[PDB]
Amino acid sequence: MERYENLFAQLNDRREGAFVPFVTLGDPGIEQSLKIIDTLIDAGADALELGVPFSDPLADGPTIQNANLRAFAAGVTPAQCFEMLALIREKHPTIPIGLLMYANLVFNNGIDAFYARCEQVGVDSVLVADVPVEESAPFRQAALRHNIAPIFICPPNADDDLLRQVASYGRGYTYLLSRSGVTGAENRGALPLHHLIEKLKEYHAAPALQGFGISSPEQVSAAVRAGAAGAISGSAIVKIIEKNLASPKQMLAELRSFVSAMKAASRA
Amino acid sequence: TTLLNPYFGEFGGMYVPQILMPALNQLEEAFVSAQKDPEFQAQFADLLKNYAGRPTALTKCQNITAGTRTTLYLKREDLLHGGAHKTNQVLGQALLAKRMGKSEIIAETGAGQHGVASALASALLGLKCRIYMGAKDVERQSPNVFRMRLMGAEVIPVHSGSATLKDACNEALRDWSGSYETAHYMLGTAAGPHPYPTIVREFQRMIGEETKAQILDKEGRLPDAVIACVGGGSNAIGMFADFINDTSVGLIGVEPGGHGIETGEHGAPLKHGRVGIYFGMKAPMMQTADGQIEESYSISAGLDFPSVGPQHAYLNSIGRADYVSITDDEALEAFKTLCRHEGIIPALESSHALAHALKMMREQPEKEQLLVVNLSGRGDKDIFTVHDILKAR
Ligand SMILES: O=P(O)(O)OCCNS(=O)(=O)c1ccc(OC(F)(F)F)cc1
Ligand SMILES: *Cc1c(COP(=O)(O)O)cnc(C)c1O
Ligand SMILES: [Cl-]
Ligand SMILES: [Cl-]
Ligand SMILES: [Cl-]
Ligand SMILES: [Cl-]
Ligand SMILES: [Cl-]
Ligand SMILES: [Cl-]
Ligand SMILES: [Cs+]
Ligand SMILES: [Cs+]
Ligand SMILES: [Cs+]
Ligand SMILES: [Cs+]
Repeated sequence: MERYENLFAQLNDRREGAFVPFVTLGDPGIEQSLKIIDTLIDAGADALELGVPFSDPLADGPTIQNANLRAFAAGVTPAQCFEMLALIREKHPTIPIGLLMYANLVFNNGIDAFYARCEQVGVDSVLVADVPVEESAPFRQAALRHNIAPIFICPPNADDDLLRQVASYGRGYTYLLSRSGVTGAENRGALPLHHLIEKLKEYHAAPALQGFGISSPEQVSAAVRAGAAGAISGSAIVKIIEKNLASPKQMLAELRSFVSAMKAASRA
Repeated sequence: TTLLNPYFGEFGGMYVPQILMPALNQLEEAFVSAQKDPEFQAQFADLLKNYAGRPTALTKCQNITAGTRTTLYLKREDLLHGGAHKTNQVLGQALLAKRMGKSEIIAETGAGQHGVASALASALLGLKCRIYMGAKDVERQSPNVFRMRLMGAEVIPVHSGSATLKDACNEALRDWSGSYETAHYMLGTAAGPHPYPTIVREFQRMIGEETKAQILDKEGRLPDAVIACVGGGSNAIGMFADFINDTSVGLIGVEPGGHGIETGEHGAPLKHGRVGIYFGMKAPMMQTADGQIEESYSISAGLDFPSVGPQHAYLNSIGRADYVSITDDEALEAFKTLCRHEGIIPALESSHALAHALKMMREQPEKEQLLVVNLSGRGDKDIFTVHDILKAR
């Protein structure tokens, strides 16, 4: 499919940025997670980034560490995640769905088989957090064989060689890291380096989404103004889940309010 | 792009977030430069000799082998400052940190020995040391935690995941991903992303180099086999390295068999796990059917790393080294035997290697064989563990 390409074309037509929330699949349980995701979409999410619970999420700060732990407490497995993904796609045909994976979960049962399952359930992209471009070959090849976009990370200090590699090898979107370190709303990143955004465009990279530490509308607006196609927010969303575990109704209300505000910031 | 090969056959690699790749490249460059620098080599050798106490003895153990055709020597890493081989490579890594202009050290530890080694090297060499340790390990390793704190290190409990070594490993890498401009990650074994398996081997290889010189001096020939326990693989690769090209010399690595391989309660991923990708490397690991990382179990707290260095996986694959396992009960018997017959209290980790040597001897007592066991550490730390087991006997 061409879900990201179609989304970006439509957003471009409207002089609009993308707002893309991240959540952990099955946090705090399968049924609530499904309702969370439907709420994010109804409130204006343009695409989703969805984490499969992993025992050792070494690119994630405490907020998302705790999301993984909550999903495990609910007995969430990769198999159940794929079941969830199939249902999400069945409800929502056009929204781009990206997975946030760690390498072992992709490699476990065979790399090719992993990407084939992604294709079967209608996933659009996979970002494997602990696979740098240097190690990416079997992952990106399997992704492309199964019509999945492999997502690559462009760090703030990316040199020319890395920009060219990320531009050539990636599809769907280019992940523009706002800063070093791990995920977390407590740590704000920088303005998208204009130099990086411009070089990526020069090299015909997939459109850039800025992520890490994006927790406020002002940051979404700034990302788009700097020339990114949009922004990803994870910890700020997951914190609302964490805060409202005891009240599913208040949880959904606050998620809706937050996503609405963040999406509003992306509009022309 | 790298200066050195990040792989040993199919195993190894650099499976870290993109943000950490410059840190690994910087470290590799600094290492390659240091290895060619006679001044670095002299500083390292000076610390090893005058601070750590190298060379370590090679002890012939006559009482243990009486009445058989086995000759057994122990390489006495138990006599190194700190009480284990870990001191060798932390001094080297501390000097690399200084070479790169870094003033801060991050380290992970499970049972605490690497934390203590990191703390002592940092105290000596003027580095600020922070150590991540799973909260369950903190609780059960109060002696080592106090040692680290006495030597001025900050010990940071890790409460995520299983609150054990793998979780501390993750936390060290999370920290480094944000702090690499000022801090060096002093990884504790011959594992993790390139260049660490290479660096740790090269900074432990004096074990085998000395053993070779010492055995030639005493016996006039190379050993028939060298035997070492395998947690993450540092003491074993340090013993093996200088013998790899001596094809007549057997290399035997001993993983912990815990309660028995068949129980699933063990720490022997090289022979009984499944290849995965974790902690920066492709290697055999302890993992669920679904690919979640699991703990290693052994009576010995130090053999808790849930994977194995990629060079060991490679040496196994090509048949250059052989890997076996030893159960808790076998290790305990070897511990008691060495105490009583040689007056040496071995680490329970090292007792796995000794147990396998004792088996080689006892199974075939008329086989002429010259064996060296790497006695990776002393067992003072283990006397109550052994007490509490024999109290329930
Ligand atoms: O808003 P925050 O700070 O929680 O950041 C959201 C991150 N969620 S994600 O799936 O985009 C994401 C993207 C990349 C990650 O690591 C990597 F860069 F190494 F690949 C981890 C998570
Ligand atoms: C930590 C430890 C080991 C295991 O680590 P390796 O990296 O496999 O050497 C073995 N012996 C002792 C005494 C230890 O402290
Ligand atoms: Cl090219
Ligand atoms: Cl708010
Ligand atoms: Cl006898
Ligand atoms: Cl568990
Ligand atoms: Cl097997
Ligand atoms: Cl045999
Ligand atoms: Cs705006
Ligand atoms: Cs003998
Ligand atoms: Cs031999
Ligand atoms: Cs092991």
